[PDB]
Amino acid sequence: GSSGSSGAGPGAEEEQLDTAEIAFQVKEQLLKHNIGQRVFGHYVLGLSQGSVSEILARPKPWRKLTVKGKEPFIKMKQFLSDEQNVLALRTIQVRSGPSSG
Repeated sequence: GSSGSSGAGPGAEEEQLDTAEIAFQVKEQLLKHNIGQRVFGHYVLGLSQGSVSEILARPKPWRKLTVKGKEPFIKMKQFLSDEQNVLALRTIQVRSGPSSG
């Protein structure tokens, strides 16, 4: 691999997103700071634990998913557009319950 990229132009489209890559990269970033899928799916996604866990297990084709299928993946790929998103999630993994008073 290794090629390059040169083409500036930020934008606010919905586009096609590699769901298996988002799924992968999320698991990586959670592991990067040892975070759990529930807190990620509860905050970032707004789904149940069991819901995002399926999406992380079985990241069906972007073309297969509905808007209500793409909803999490949009939020996830946006999360992965900036590392501060995971850094802020580390706090929540403390504040998931009584990590002391």
